[PDB]
Amino acid sequence: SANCTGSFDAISASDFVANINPGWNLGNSLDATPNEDSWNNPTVQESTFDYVKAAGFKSVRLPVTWTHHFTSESPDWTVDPKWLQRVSDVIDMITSRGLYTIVNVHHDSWEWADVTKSDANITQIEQKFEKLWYQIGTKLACKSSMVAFETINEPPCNTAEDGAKINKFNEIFLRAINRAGGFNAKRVVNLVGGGMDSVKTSQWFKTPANITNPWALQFHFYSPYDFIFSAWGKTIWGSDSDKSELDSTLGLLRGNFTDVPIVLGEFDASPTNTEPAARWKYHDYLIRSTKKYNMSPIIWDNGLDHLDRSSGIWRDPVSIEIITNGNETNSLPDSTVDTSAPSQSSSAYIYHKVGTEVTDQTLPFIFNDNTLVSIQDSKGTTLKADTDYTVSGSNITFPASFLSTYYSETSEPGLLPNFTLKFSSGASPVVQLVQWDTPTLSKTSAAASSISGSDLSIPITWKGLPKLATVKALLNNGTYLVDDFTQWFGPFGEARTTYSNQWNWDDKNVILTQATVEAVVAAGQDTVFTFEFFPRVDTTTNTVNFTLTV
Ligand SMILES: *[C@@H]1O[C@H](CO)[C@@H](O[C@@H]2O[C@H](CO)[C@@H](O[C@@H]3O[C@H](CO[C@H]4O[C@H](CO[C@H]5O[C@H](CO)[C@@H](O)[C@H](O)[C@@H]5O)[C@@H](O)[C@H](O[C@H]5O[C@H](CO)[C@@H](O)[C@H](O)[C@@H]5O)[C@@H]4O)[C@@H](O)[C@H](O[C@H]4O[C@H](CO[C@H]5O[C@H](CO)[C@@H](O)[C@H](O)[C@@H]5O)[C@@H](O)[C@H](O)[C@@H]4O[C@H]4O[C@H](CO)[C@@H](O)[C@H](O)[C@@H]4O[C@H]4O[C@H](CO)[C@@H](O)[C@H](O)[C@@H]4O)[C@@H]3O)[C@H](O)[C@H]2NC(C)=O)[C@H](O)[C@H]1NC(C)=O
Ligand SMILES: *[C@@H]1O[C@H](CO)[C@@H](O[C@@H]2O[C@H](CO)[C@@H](O[C@@H]3O[C@H](CO[C@H]4O[C@H](CO)[C@@H](O)[C@H](O)[C@@H]4O)[C@@H](O)[C@H](O[C@H]4O[C@H](CO)[C@@H](O)[C@H](O)[C@@H]4O[C@H]4O[C@H](CO)[C@@H](O)[C@H](O)[C@@H]4O[C@H]4O[C@H](CO)[C@@H](O)[C@H](O)[C@@H]4O)[C@@H]3O)[C@H](O)[C@H]2NC(C)=O)[C@H](O)[C@H]1NC(C)=O
Ligand SMILES: OC[C@H]1O[C@@H](O[C@H]2[C@@H](OC[C@H]3O[C@@H](O[C@H]4[C@H](O)[C@@H](O)[C@H](O)O[C@@H]4CO)[C@H](O)[C@@H](O)[C@@H]3O[C@@H]3O[C@H](CO[C@H]4OC[C@@H](O)[C@H](O)[C@H]4O)[C@@H](O[C@@H]4O[C@H](CO[C@H]5OC[C@@H](O)[C@H](O)[C@H]5O)[C@@H](O)[C@H](O)[C@H]4O)[C@H](O)[C@H]3O)OC[C@@H](O)[C@@H]2O)[C@H](O)[C@@H](O)[C@H]1O
Ligand SMILES: *[C@@H]1O[C@H](CO)[C@@H](O[C@@H]2O[C@H](CO)[C@@H](O[C@@H]3O[C@H](CO)[C@@H](O)[C@H](O)[C@@H]3O)[C@H](O)[C@H]2NC(C)=O)[C@H](O)[C@H]1NC(C)=O
Ligand SMILES: *[C@@H]1O[C@H](CO)[C@@H](O)[C@H](O)[C@H]1NC(C)=O
Ligand SMILES: *[C@@H]1O[C@H](CO)[C@@H](O)[C@H](O)[C@H]1NC(C)=O
Ligand SMILES: *[C@@H]1O[C@H](CO)[C@@H](O)[C@H](O)[C@H]1NC(C)=O
Ligand SMILES: *[C@@H]1O[C@H](CO)[C@@H](O)[C@H](O)[C@H]1NC(C)=O
Ligand SMILES: OC[C@H]1O[C@@H](O)[C@H](O)[C@@H](O)[C@@H]1O
Ligand SMILES: *[C@H]1O[C@H](CO)[C@@H](O)[C@H](O)[C@@H]1O
Ligand SMILES: [Mg+2]
Repeated sequence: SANCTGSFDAISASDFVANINPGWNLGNSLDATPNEDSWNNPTVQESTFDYVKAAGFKSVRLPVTWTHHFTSESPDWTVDPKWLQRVSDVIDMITSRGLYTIVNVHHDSWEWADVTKSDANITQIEQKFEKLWYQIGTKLACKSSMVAFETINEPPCNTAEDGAKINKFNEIFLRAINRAGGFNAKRVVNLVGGGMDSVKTSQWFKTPANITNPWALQFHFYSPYDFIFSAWGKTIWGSDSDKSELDSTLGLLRGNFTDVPIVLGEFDASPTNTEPAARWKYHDYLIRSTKKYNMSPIIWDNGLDHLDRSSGIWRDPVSIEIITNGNETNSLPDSTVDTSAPSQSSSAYIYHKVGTEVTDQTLPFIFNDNTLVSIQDSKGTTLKADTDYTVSGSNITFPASFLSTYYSETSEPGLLPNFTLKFSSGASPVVQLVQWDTPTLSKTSAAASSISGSDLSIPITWKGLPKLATVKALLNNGTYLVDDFTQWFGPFGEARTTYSNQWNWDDKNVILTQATVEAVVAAGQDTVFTFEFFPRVDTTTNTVNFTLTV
């Protein structure tokens, strides 16, 4: 149908997948609802993609939510021509800077295309979905080979019967875009399995019979759930069994798709909620695994996770170096990975409590055969080797005389300068000086029936790192408020609750969600909430209690 005037440099799906490594998501933008500035990001501007290219990414994934841009319903399901034009212009912002693109159908997946809901009209879902990709395929028919199409984001899928419906999603998609013509018959596509989960995909994905597009599989990876989602008090990552769990997940997917190009379309241990040493060990090992199993990774970034689009600053430059220079071996700060350990340490920090003396701090590092070249603080000062710090094996020691030029027994708590360590190769990790103390809350108790309706914001005086580590929740009689099974999760996991589901924080508050409050009212029992902070030196010192009464 569509007729393109120029030429099209055909590329195989293997080469496309090889050429996009690594990618970066334009998250919470064209996927935001109803408009691209409806969530946390402003209107997309082109300089964003300059920062992305400058950082070493070779591609951008471009999630688009179409739900709120239809100007007619059945049977045409016309998409707003201004929206199609906005998607097309932003793709042109990406490609014109030499970056590959992958554009999809995003939150439509659960907003209207959910086949697991008991009332879903599968006929209407299939018809609207065909019409949608016919229109996107028409608008984007003449894009270069650097533009690929992804079926649909994480489609909900619980059973084999649902898995057959996700396969049909891939088939309806291929038929629509080939019918739209232009260059689409030779365009690289990304096909999807249930939830974009490695296991559901392995179980139920079937290659569309007689497919003729060059095609790659895409999945998403947010495992392990406890670390990545900050659930049940998990604040560490890197044991031998954590590594084997991760390598097993990627290898069993590759094992089911031996000769198929595989895109890892989203992953992120976000700097917002995860501990940095565990975060950098996780990203390092994930990148190592994607190279082992020949997968191209694309990091998720919602605008607040990594790149600050208004300044070009990446909030976590160590992860970006790890993801963008995959042929280099990284020296990393060590950290506690033992879930039975009664104390948690991290070499991404130099911690010092208010009211304690200044002492030498030895930080164990994983050198990985790199040597340390230099250390420079965030004011520009290069540290004097063998005076401001000394190296012994994997240890880096900072003498008390040097550390006391940054803090004292009585200095104010908060974030101090950090140290950037330059090694022979690989990422340059960051050690963060934190002067900490036990935080205080404006309220120590409250009646459940007086704070109700909404989330409970409790104003807090942060003393050190302005981040919450987890929240313990115990009923008065000793029963856990939620999730019994955390009794098997060690001193720092027993009775702990989950980020966003149960607890949250902001600049001025710690937060207990409305569902946490309603869970106390239902239990009918006073519940003690122990807010816990970094360093997790033990289970009690660096914590503060709030009691919800009944
Ligand atoms: C936020 O709020 C929370 C909740 O309110 C606060 O946590 C609470 O902190 C307090 C204070 O620290 C804890 O009290 C201590 O608890 C000890 C018993 O704990 C164990 O049992 C309880 C009770 O279980 C009942 O309920 C459960 C429900 O399921 C049932 O299963 C069970 O059958 C019972 O019915 C459990 O709740 C508790 O579990 C917690 O901890 C475990 C880990 O251990 C976790 O896994 C759980 O999730 C849970 O968190 C646990 O199993 C008890 O030993 C202890 O009594 C001693 O200490 C008192 C205080 O001593 C300090 O202060 C003194 C100054 O006055 C100093 O002298 C002292 O050295 C110390 O600094 C003493 O007053 C008391 O006499 C006891 O002293 C004895 O032991 C000391 C230590 O060994 C010695 O120094 C003493 O000399 C003395 O030893 C002598 O006597 C003993 C006994 O006779 C002999 O054994 C010994 O040989 C010797 O002769 C104290 O009561 C409380 O447990 C805890 N609650 C919870 C739910 O966590 C939290 O602090 C707060 N945080 C903040 C920051 O504000
Ligand atoms: C080691 O230590 C050093 C300390 O020396 C650490 O360096 C600091 O790192 C910070 C985090 O990376 C960084 O903070 C950012 O600064 C930006 C401003 O930078 C420029 O100005 C300052 C002077 O003020 C200069 O110093 C600096 O060099 C630059 O010139 C801000 O742009 C950033 O704010 C955004 O992020 C924070 C969270 O990180 C948000 O709270 C904040 O609201 C901003 O995010 C909004 O805006 C973006 C759009 O850009 C949206 O995508 C996002 O959703 C948010 O949107 C809301 O708000 C907008 C309004 O803007 C609205 O449109 C929208 O609807 C939403 O409501 C950020 O604050 C420090 O500058 C940096 N300091 C220095 C000296 O370098 C370093 O991290 C340490 N390293 C490690 C590894 O620990
Ligand atoms: O990590 C994938 C991997 O997980 C294995 O399962 C292990 C993992 O379980 C996570 C789930 O735990 C449930 O709690 C269970 C617990 O697992 C049991 O141990 C215990 O006995 O019972 C507990 C409860 O009875 C939690 O209830 C679940 O919430 C959790 O799954 C995660 O759910 C969140 C949020 O889900 C919401 O919607 C549905 C509903 O279930 C839930 O209540 C709601 O809050 C998901 O967040 C979404 O994440 C996507 C991105 O993730 C996508 O990308 C890659 C795929 O792997 C994902 O499947 C896919 O969803 C994001 O875009 C959305 O915005 C978020 O809403 C998480 O994705 C879910 O992981 O941890 C502990 C262990 O016990 C389990 O064995 C599983 O077996 C593997 O096959 C593999 O899938
Ligand atoms: C292709 O992918 C499938 C789906 O992931 C892989 O099959 C799965 O293999 C794992 C590990 O071999 C099985 O888990 C094990 O199961 C038993 C009880 O279920 C337990 O003793 C073990 O601790 C472990 O959890 C899993 O059940 C199995 N699933 C299915 C449907 O067979 C398969 O291995 C992959 N194929 C290749 C060639 O990589
Ligand atoms: C389901 O969708 C089809 C196609 O739009 C329509 O003909 C049918 O009436 C719908 N079913 C119901 C119960 O609304
Ligand atoms: C695929 O192509 C063959 C022709 O070689 C055709 O006979 C067959 O029906 C097609 N498969 C399906 C599942 O329609
Ligand atoms: C490294 O530090 C630990 C803890 O201080 C110490 O026990 C160990 O002997 C040190 N190792 C070397 C090689 O200096
Ligand atoms: C504690 O109270 C809860 C809620 O009131 C109840 O379900 C549970 O059985 C009680 N357990 C004990 C040990 O008292
Ligand atoms: O926090 C930024 C945004 O995140 C999204 O995941 C939520 O759905 C939005 O409601 C929220 O504004
Ligand atoms: C954190 O934990 C480790 C041991 O796990 C210590 O070496 C460190 O000093 C801190 O207590
Ligand atoms: Mg998402």
